[PDB]
Amino acid sequence: SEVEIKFKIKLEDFLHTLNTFNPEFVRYEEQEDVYFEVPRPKLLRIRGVHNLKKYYLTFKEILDENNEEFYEVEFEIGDFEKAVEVFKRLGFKIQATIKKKRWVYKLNGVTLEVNRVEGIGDFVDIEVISDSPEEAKEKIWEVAKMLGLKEEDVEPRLYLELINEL
Amino acid sequence: SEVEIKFKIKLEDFLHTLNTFNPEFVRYEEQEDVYFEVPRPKLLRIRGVHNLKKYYLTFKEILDENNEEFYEVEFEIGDFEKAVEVFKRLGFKIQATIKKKRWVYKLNGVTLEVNRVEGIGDFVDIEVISDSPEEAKEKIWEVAKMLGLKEEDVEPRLYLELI
Ligand SMILES: [Pt+2]
Repeated sequence: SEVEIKFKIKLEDFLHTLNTFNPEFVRYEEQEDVYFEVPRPKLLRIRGVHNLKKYYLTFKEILDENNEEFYEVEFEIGDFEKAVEVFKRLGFKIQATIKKKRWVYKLNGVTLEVNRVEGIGDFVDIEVISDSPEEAKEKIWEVAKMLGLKEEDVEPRLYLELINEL
Repeated sequence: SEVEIKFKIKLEDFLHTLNTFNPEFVRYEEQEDVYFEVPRPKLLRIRGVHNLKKYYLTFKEILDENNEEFYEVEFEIGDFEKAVEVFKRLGFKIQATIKKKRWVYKLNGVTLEVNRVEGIGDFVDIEVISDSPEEAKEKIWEVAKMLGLKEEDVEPRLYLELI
């Protein structure tokens, strides 16, 4: 039960704003995400993290039209390419491939995921893992307003949707 | 690129017989294999090796008529139950759960997998990873004859079918 809101940013401006509140740095990932076509509201992707030599298989159910609410199951895998192969051979089509750099920062009960996404742009995802969407969204909006972010900065589309449109 | 012949055995007899030839030891595995329904000639399972705390996803494609040649793609996964959950949520159906105890050896350039399969019986798989079915099939039969295994011992049906 992830609650999440995504904001368009200019990474440069935003890293000043962020250093001002100087949050805890968690981790850095150079990610390659391969999405496979599945009926909505499902998502299926294999992620490779080049810099860490880690790989993941992720399944999500999108739980609302906003794309702010997700059920997720994920686990590590030993081999990126073999997983992609298996799914191809199972007759799944590759819907999109997405490259991005991501810095994860933490505050009290909130995660900030600063994303630089090849061919699309820069975004911050403000996330809370909660069993209560309303309270979660309030925390996220408090953080966003603290960082000078507006409703007009909200990106409602999935990166998958943005790459396909782009 | 895998060639594999499966034989019915009695576990202890075969192990005694096998040991007279000084096989190399590899490992012992307590396995649980969950098969999902996929179309022919494919196989898809998630394997849990409880005693080693290792979990795998294994895809296989049967390349011949007698279930003896397979193209296999497999890799480790970090969570057995989550992998089962993902495949269920993608709409795959569990076809069977197979629990077995397995003793792995290498002998004369083949691999032997001695299995006690729960609710089914004991078998040995003799296999070589190679790109030459006819030659690999003869190298297996060489070892198999030597271990006293005959044509009537051969089990051509998959554990999945044998339920
Ligand atoms: Pt021999």
